[PDB]
Amino acid sequence: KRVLYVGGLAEEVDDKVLHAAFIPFGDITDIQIPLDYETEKHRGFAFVEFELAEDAAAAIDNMNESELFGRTIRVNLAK
Amino acid sequence: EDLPYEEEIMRNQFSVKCWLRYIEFKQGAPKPRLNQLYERALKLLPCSYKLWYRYLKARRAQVKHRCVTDPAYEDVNNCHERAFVFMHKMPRLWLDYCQFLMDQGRVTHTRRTFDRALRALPITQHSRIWPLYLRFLRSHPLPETAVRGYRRFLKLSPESAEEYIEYLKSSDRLDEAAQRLATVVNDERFVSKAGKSNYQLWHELCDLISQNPDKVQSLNVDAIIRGGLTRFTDQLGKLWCSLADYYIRSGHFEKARDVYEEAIRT
Amino acid sequence: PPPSYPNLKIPGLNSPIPESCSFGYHAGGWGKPPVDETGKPLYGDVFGTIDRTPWGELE
Amino acid sequence: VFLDPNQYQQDMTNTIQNGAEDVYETFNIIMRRKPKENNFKAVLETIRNLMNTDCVVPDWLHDIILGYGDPSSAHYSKMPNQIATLDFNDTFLSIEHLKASFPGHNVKVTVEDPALQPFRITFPVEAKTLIVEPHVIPNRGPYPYNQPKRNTIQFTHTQIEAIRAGMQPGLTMVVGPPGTGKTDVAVQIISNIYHNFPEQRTLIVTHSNQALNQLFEKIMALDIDERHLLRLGHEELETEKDFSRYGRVNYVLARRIELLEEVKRLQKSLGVPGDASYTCETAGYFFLYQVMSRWEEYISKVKNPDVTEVSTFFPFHEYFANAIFKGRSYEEDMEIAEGCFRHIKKIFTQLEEFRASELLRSGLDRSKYLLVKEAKIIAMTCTHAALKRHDLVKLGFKYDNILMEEAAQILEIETFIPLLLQNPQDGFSRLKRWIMIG
Amino acid sequence: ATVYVGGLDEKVSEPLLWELFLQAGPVVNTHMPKDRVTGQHQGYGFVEFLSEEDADYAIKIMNMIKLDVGANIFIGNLDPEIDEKLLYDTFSAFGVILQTPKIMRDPDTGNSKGYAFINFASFDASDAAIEAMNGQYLCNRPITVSYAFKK
Repeated sequence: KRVLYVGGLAEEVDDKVLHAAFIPFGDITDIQIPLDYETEKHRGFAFVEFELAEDAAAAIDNMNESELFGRTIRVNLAK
Repeated sequence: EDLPYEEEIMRNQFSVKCWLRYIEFKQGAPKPRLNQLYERALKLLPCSYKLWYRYLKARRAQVKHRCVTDPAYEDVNNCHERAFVFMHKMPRLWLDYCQFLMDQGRVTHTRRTFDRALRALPITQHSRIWPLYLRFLRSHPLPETAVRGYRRFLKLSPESAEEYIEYLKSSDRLDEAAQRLATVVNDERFVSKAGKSNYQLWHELCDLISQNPDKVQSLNVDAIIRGGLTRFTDQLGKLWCSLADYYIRSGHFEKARDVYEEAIRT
Repeated sequence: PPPSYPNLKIPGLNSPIPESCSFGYHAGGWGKPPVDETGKPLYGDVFGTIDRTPWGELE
Repeated sequence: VFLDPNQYQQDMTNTIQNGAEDVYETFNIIMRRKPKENNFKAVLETIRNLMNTDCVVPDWLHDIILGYGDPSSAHYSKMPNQIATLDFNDTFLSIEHLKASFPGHNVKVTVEDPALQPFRITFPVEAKTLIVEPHVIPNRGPYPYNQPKRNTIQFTHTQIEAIRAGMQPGLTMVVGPPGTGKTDVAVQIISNIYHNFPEQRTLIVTHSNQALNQLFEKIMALDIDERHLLRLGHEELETEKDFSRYGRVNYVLARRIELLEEVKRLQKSLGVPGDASYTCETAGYFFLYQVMSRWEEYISKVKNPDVTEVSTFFPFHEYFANAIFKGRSYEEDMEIAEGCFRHIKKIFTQLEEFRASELLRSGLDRSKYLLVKEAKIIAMTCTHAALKRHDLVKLGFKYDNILMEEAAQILEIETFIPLLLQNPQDGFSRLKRWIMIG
Repeated sequence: ATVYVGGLDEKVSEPLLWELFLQAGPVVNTHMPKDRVTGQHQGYGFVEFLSEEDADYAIKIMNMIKLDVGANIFIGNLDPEIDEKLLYDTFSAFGVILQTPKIMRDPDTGNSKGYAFINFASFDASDAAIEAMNGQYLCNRPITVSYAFKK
């Protein structure tokens, strides 16, 4: 319950932006972003694994329906 | 076990687990050991932020007899050692130190530290500094309107806007209460007024409460009675409020007959 | 637990953390392991502090 | 199209009461005009608004504008908030020029050494003596090219009095004959105001684009950072640099790229591992983590003292290897290290100021952020100001000093319209100085 | 000893009821002697734990276990960490629920901001429930309930 899925990411949203935007809730363990090798861009979604499940739950509470790159994203438990 | 602890840390200085075990094993910790572990972890690797913050909180809990003079400086120094670590523990310790140590003089430094953490702007720290600012303004309401403006001009929040409006309405007569009343009766969108209420009459009620005896600049009758006369949609509610506003606004030598003629028409 | 039965300990409430449990007060944790004001738990420990081969057997 | 609500109301009332025909149903022709000659409605709307607000002008300026009272109530000598000691560093080129700029003043220097005569002038308030203090501008790094330029125009005593009146609070009127150096005195006053007050904002008002181009060309020769200057207009470029919003946005982006590259190079020279490219926020974090910490440690080491250890403890030798210490005296090495740290702090401050360019993706938002906070001197015309005064007041543009040229070519309403380009400050007008040259 | 199994769930079988009775203490009787017609659970049952304090603490524990003239009550400071059936059972201790608790959650995400409204059986039912839970202990954010507004 430390890994959460975050979708609706603007094309400019990157791993550094995700680390900066999720770091406030607690240390992050990993960031995985599916990309399409033919285009070199992401598919609009990613998975962030935070160190703490409580920090992931707080980040889910505070980030779901939030604004990032001008657009609303989705945050939830990944599995 | 101090000598074998050093014998492990001589080859395993980069391992902080041995350092935490050595700190736990000696149950007299901060005679040489708090400073030694701090020096070793601060000269060895720029990591172990959570363990360093936990150790700083533990030392603050241990040296809290003389509440905070040297422990406060130690926690502040360890917090400044965090270069760009915008976590949820270093701002928390900074707020705790500003609550225990000297405040509202050094709390400007704590606010600057929160802003430095919020230069990269993840929305976790301002949502904790603005409530902390409102709770710290419980003895002097000088920066409360400023934090309210920094939150309302940097965050769209209806519940926080209503709390700040009640905060400025907790003033003498119209000290920023008129500004919040005008910003709440403006109603450009439809999400802010619908935050903690949905009646389409609270804005008229606030305009009538502004039309009450106060010490605003003028705010006499114009917008409030204008709106209450065009889109009243409430029987004897806007009419009586408008009659009273023309009754006692300032002297009302001619506005009294104004209210009388208004009652004669409607 | 039980006033005159009690011989049951609850896991995470009177027993220790089940494998990899989580302390916290939201939905999904273990909360405050019930303890006295002096630190001793409600009971037990809510926090937590040969060759059996048969001789004749078929292949 | 939007129709006049008052005129539409009059037409509807006439049709309803007097049986008139529908005026809105008889239009058969629509006429357009030149946009440069079709600003009458905008000026009239600015007039109606500035007549509907409280018109909070300076308390020493209301009576003056009204045409009555003491005409000298706005001078610098009659202002109670007059500054005693003022830094005119780059105004005077030499001590003889400084003394000769005040024939009726006796100059008393705080140092006797003729090799010791940047000058600050303190005025009394017997009483015709000016206290002149020479100063040394702080070192700005190991780069000799980074030394700030200085104005070379040998101002006369009248120009010196005009610049002094401009540097002092109040209303300052400059009557300049053709070729009297009006642009020179204006540029000197603006530079002195920016240098003595870095927390203030200067609004430059011109009548045409030529005066603005000349003022920008004159400023370009002085020690003015281009990141704080802004040019408004709704035109053919006349300057060697782009002072418009878009030119400033491109320059801010290019300087931010250069600052990120320099921060990466400094990190590599300090031995911090990591191939990640840095942004403004990460640049500030890395600064406050490594550079501020190392500077504090070196300062506790050498400022709490040998000439050799001052360089042995320098944490930016590899960072300054492309450019430090002389080993002559302790003071000199300390000043050189302080200058290197000042250059690094300038890099960090420029990065922190430019981070807004990553905070706002649109160019218009970047221009608004630069005009509202980042810029310290914003220039424009009287017409552009009269057209966009509402936009300025709504966005929150603020200013402390106002400098206007060609005021003898601006209409009265076109001179009053610049004085209300922002809201009052807690019941008082924020304007501190009003200089008009013409 | 005798405990009222209130909001007694229909299909929540007396077998697992008695297994929870044991997993709490003296499982001596689990009974919901139902309607002589239906067979399903009759909303209140008798659970005997042959020790009084056993039944007392077992009750404190197995409470909140997740088993139109305006009879709708507004319930805010709401616990977002609940499920539908459990919330309905908790609300139904003082009456039926003619509409399960509709939680006024934001639609951008799917996580609530802390309010709801619930159609109970009676207005006196909403009264009693909102009274016993006025400010009282909700899951994480304490409850605050009363008669509901109309939209």
